[PDB]
Amino acid sequence: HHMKLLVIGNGGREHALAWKLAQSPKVETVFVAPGNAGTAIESKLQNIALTAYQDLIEFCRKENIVFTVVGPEAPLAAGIVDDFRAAGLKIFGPTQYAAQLESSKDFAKAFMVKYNIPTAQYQTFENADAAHDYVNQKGAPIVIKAVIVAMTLDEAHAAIDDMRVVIEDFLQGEEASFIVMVDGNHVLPMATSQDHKRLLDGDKGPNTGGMGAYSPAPVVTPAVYERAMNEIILPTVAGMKAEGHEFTGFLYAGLMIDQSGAPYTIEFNCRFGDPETQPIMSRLNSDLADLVEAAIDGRLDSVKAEWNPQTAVGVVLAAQNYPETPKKGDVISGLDDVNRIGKVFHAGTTVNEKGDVLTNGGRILCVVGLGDDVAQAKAKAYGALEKISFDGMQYRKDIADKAINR
Ligand code: NA
Repeated sequence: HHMKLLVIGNGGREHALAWKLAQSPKVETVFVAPGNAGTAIESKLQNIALTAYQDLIEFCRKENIVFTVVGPEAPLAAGIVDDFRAAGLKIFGPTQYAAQLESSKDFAKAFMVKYNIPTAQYQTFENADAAHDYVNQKGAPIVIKAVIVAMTLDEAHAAIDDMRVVIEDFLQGEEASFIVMVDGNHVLPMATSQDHKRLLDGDKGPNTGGMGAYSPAPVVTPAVYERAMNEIILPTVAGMKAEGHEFTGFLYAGLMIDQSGAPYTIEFNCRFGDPETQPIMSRLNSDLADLVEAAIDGRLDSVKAEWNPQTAVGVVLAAQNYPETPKKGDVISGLDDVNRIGKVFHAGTTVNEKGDVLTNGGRILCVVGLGDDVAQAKAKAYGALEKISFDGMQYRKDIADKAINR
């Protein structure tokens, strides 16, 4: 009762995590370091401007913080979890070593090859000699990156000559994000979701961190769920344990599901947790604070997650020129009248002295609507987004259409 918690980061995923933690009747305050304009506005959320880990450790001691949750990759790769734990504090997130699973594609591919985790065949190349030899051995389609998706050997050999080259198998099918909580040994899967990482309607334009996601993702049938757990998630958790560096925290698995229902791992990476986390948290009925505490305690097998059966659709509003260097500093209008239509999660927003909310990053907002089916959830999300405006804003109008047409 009256617990105080700490969330590290400033993105839309962190807004959603802090907001959901604050729903617990047992939580009084969730501090967010540094937070954004959305977390400043939320009830029970308090932004704190601390960044140094020893400062955050003393803050936890000063305020009697029960536990800390870490969102983004950078503090994880810097060892925030190691530091907190050496200071005796409770924290949900991977150690610096275990975070390599999400922060180094070399470490992850090598790990996955070792533990026989399905993923794209992958090899890096010195000079064109063995590179052309490899492409001739593997055949097309195949991906050449230094990013050409080569449909023929001619395209692959051409891409090699033009361009250290990275040659990766092309994964066919449909993308899904498979997010799980891990306590080092046990797993508690979050609801499935599907992101839209291309910038523009019709999956055109450049790649992005994700322009909108919905949950559940029907491409992940019970059969696909079982395969993903059996072939990817459970062996990865067991493998990190067997390597002597258990993974703790949210594991963000990007999957490509082929036409046979076979899941292949794209990578484990933050880009499969935002904006995926937002609609997922909008569906979680359970007390997230209790789930996180059980995970920190190594007892995730003692708790369960229960979900609103309604679908949640989240639509990202982004700034002009994203995913390139974004236009910054534009006043955002209309945040006050969304009311019961939906929920607005902030990512790149800040407030100025006069109190206006300003764009302050690439992705600005994620607007989440709930519905009894995916069609209704999509209508709710766009209905809630309708009166938000800022100059140069961009968003896709086709979020979740792959689940509606079908
Ligand atoms: Na994403």
